[PDB]
Amino acid sequence: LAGIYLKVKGKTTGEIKGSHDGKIHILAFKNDYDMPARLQEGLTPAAAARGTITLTKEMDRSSPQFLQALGKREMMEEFEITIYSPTELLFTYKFEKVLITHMDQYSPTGYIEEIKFTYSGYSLEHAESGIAGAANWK
Amino acid sequence: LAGIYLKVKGKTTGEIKGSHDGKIHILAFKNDYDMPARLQEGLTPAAAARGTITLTKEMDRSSPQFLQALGKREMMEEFEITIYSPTELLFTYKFEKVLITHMDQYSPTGYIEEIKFTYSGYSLEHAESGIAGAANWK
Amino acid sequence: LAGIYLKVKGKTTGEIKGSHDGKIHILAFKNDYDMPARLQEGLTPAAAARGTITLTKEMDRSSPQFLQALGKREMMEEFEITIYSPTELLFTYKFEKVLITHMDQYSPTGYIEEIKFTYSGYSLEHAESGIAGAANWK
Amino acid sequence: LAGIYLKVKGKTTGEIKGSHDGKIHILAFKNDYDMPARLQEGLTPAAAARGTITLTKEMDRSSPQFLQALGKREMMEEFEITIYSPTELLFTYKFEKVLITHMDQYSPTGYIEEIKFTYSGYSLEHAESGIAGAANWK
Amino acid sequence: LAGIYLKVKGKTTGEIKGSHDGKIHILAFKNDYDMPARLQEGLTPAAAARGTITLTKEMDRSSPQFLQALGKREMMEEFEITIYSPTELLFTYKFEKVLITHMDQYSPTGYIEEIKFTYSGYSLEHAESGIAGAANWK
Amino acid sequence: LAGIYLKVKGKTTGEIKGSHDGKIHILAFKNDYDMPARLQEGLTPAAAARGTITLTKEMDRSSPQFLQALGKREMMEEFEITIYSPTELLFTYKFEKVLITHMDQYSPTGYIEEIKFTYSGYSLEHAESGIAGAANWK
Repeated sequence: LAGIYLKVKGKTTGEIKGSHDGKIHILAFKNDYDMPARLQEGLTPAAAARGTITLTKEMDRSSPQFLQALGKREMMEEFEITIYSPTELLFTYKFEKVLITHMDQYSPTGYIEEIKFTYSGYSLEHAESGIAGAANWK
Repeated sequence: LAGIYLKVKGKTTGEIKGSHDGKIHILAFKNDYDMPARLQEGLTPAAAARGTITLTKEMDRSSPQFLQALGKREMMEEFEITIYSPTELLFTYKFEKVLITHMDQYSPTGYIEEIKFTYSGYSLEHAESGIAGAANWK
Repeated sequence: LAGIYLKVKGKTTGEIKGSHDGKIHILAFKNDYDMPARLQEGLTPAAAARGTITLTKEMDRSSPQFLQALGKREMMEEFEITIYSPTELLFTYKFEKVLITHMDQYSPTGYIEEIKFTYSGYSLEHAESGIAGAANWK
Repeated sequence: LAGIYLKVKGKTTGEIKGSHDGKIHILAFKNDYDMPARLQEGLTPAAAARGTITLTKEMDRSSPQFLQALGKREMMEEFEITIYSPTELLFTYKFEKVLITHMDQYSPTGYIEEIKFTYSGYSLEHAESGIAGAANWK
Repeated sequence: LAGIYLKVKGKTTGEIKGSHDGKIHILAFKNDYDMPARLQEGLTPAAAARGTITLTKEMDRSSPQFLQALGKREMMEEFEITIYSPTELLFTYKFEKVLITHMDQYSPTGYIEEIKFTYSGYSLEHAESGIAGAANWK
Repeated sequence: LAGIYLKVKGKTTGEIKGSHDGKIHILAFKNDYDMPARLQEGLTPAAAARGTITLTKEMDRSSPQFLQALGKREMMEEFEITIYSPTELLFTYKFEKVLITHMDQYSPTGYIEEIKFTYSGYSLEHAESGIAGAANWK
């Protein structure tokens, strides 16, 4: 089925699922990555950069798991986003050193949450072509 | 009946009710929880974090009670939110060390108030599944 | 008649009226009260808090009186808001140490003003039930 | 005729008129007056306060006169706003120590300008009733 | 023909034209002029003030010329805006010591640019009446 | 075909293409260039200035390549934007010392990304006329 799916396992919680077997349906995503134009003398690109990905999802059985990880600073052991479109896989993201840094959960005004994850290493792969990019990986 | 309900008791005021017996009908909620990506050396997660929950409700007989607690820094002894949806219980939140930190009460432009509560320990439980998360609890 | 009414007397000006006899019809109100989560060591709640109430009203014969009080830092000797709804009294607010801190008066774009009052002590009373709250009073 | 009119004379320019004889038709006004809740020890109310009135008007023959006064810091010798409504005079404002502090002139997106005036002394008078207020006057 | 026209010559580039012969059709303008209420002791009005005029225009053959002047800090030798309305000349602006300080060029979302010019001396003249104002001129 | 096209090669990645042969179709662009009015004593125009161009595009096979370059601070060896309109070439931009400084990639709320590039030298050329501008080039 078409759309955005997350495959995630916490370092202490283990596999986090919703109700693409084992994957959580994501309603929307925004990957935001910032690099200053001027690199501080002697500073690594990675330390200068800020990568965050915000996932919007229906509140579900994973919602307690994410909420706990946030407060306990639990790292995600596995974090992979796969995007399907008309049928076929389009994009695969993978992220390393993933920490949850913000959650908002809210009612209608169904129940929705926005979860923001900060990461270090990343990978994006265009499936049809096989072109991939990665930085700060392993 | 479907929707968001609060069960609350003040440490000095005692049980706070409106007109789900003993529970206050809440129109909307937003649970906002922030964790810095970089943890200050020697700082607890809890001290780095900020958890707030904002409740929107019709002004009612509890409105004076909340307004007083706010000005007197009265802690909530009990603070539990239960969310029902089509029929059935979906989610239970519990919060510890609950202090009211902001209120806005206002006319049409019926009478509505937004109440913001800061907390320390929290719990969220997905009812159907029993999956729960908690941090900084007791 | 239904709506929001103010009963106000200045310490030097005396009773301030418009054209609920002696009360000023208010179009809208917003009571905003802020309490920091962390209380500075040795600081009173009252000094940490900020209470303001903003009243929206048609410009009228009281408009010069409020405008003068603002510039002269005249305290309100009496300041009571009463809210009526369908018929019956709903809520009574009373405020102490009331100073006007901001006015905006403006044309259509009838003549309207927004008046912001800062206070110390406050009271809110739910009429039907008699439940009341107050802080920093007398 | 109904609406907002300005009567103004510059200290060096003399009488400033448009095409209520001698008065400039104003499209809109906003009188904004701010008083800090806490008065700095030994500070006059007037020095703590900020009064500004913003007038919106069609660009006209007075537009060069206001634009020049702004750049030359020319004080207004006379500055009176009169407001007429259905027929009859409603309100009279008078301002002292009037300096122009901001102009924006702009095309359709007819030709319009917003002019912001800072003042010290002020007066507002409700015509029908004769109730007046003033502060920091002469 | 009605509207806003610019006559401009760069100090090094010479005359800058588009496709009112020799004048560039401007879609919109905003002249923004700021004067602080308090003049720093010993500071000229001109140094305290900030005058900027923002011109919105279709991208055209002048677009490279303005873009270059911006990066090279080239002063405009001539800068005159004339505004025609129903037929007849309404207003003439002239500006001295004109430097381009910001450009945004952008696609539909035809090709449009917003160009912001900072100036020192200025003049505005109401044509029908001949009333003029100027400050900081020559 | 009409619209905005990018021709780009990374210094390490080589040619970056999508699915105007070899050019990437761009949905929208915004070239933003800022020059302070006051040039710091002894500072070059280039160091005072900030030039950025933001490109909006469908996520595609180039998306991994741009995302990697961003994190690795890879400079673009070639960066040329060409704009076609009704049929014919309108504008050519060229940029030097191009670094990617920000990306946002996001879902519908197809898959879209906004990519912000900072540059030093630039050129813009109006094709029909041949008028060109450039600063800080080679």
